Amino acid sequence: VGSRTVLVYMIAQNSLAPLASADIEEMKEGMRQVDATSGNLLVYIDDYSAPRLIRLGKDKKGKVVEETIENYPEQNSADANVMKKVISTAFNQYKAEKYGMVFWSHGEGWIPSPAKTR
Amino acid sequence: WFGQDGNNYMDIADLHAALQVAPDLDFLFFDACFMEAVEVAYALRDCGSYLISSPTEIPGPGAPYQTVVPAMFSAENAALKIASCYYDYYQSRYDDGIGMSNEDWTGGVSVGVAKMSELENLAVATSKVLPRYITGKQNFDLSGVMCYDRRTDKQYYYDLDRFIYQITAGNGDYDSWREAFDKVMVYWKSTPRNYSAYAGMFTMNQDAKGLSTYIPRMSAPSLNTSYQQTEWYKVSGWADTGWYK
Ligand SMILES: [Cl-]
Ligand code: NA
Ligand code: NA
Ligand code: NA
Ligand code: NA
Ligand code: NA
Ligand code: NA
Ligand code: NA
Ligand code: NA
Repeated sequence: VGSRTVLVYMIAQNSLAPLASADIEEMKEGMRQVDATSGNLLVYIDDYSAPRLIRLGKDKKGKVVEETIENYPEQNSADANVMKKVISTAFNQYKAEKYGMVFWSHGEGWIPSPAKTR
Repeated sequence: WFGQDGNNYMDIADLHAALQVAPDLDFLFFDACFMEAVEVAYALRDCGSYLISSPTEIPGPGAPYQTVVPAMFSAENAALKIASCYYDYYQSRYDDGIGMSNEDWTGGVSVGVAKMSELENLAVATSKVLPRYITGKQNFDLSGVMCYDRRTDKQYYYDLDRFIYQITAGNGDYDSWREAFDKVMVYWKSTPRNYSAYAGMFTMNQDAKGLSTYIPRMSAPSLNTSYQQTEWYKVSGWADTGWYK
């Protein structure tokens, strides 16, 4: 089948929010030279507005278009069960031969969270 | 940790727990800072085949998704193509940080790809080294060991290979360990220097291999304690060093 599904997980509710738009637009542009019948680029984006899971498919004219898969209430996208739900929705709806995931946010290696409850 | 949602940050353990509902991934691409760490690679070794990120800071504009997206949908070797695309873009515009900005990134970049399946072999290899060459509890002489962390009040991430080289003085035990490590980093490219939002342009040592590690320090006992929570700690041999035994 040669198909592949990639979920891009953007925890953008931070200082990187103004930069999220450019990347998503770059994804559409890059999606142009991608076979959108077998390749599935799904995007979870949680910026300064409500979270949303979309798909960067092509219309019947070949133009890259955003396809809403699911809208979410405001939520902590850095929560495991929230990520689980998005991951589940993303890959179960778009099974493929191969898979990949992109992690888009701030990073600090293995370091524990600076904010914990007890 | 990874990800910041307001005042929330996802611990690596929680991230791993979340990725269990995911199918096995060809690649885990972290377009995020400091994620190319041995501790993250090991913790997520069962989630995918390849870990793609930087051991140091990632440029604000991140990946050139106009070329990275096609790289992600390659027939095979997507992980390598993702990394090479990421690197080639910033190396083409590299001008040693002259006129540096988000809209015109001349500060370059560094990208590594780690083979996850070799992380267990690496932990075994490392366990043969650490207790044997770290018998006491004392700050290390880390000159010459590339530090990916340019925040002098933190300095979290050092190059794993250069650290093992330091403590073994590059002897025969290093060569043995080096054999196991060679199977891990399948890609590592960097401009002569990278940009730090904390320190500015900094030199990337030519002998760095692109995978970071933590190193205990007298100044941060709480963080030394936190490191005992990582799964890499439990299998790396650190528990049997003079720092923890
Ligand atoms: Cl250094
Ligand atoms: Na939001
Ligand atoms: Na949120
Ligand atoms: Na790192
Ligand atoms: Na970008
Ligand atoms: Na550059
Ligand atoms: Na070095
Ligand atoms: Na190995
Ligand atoms: Na280590």
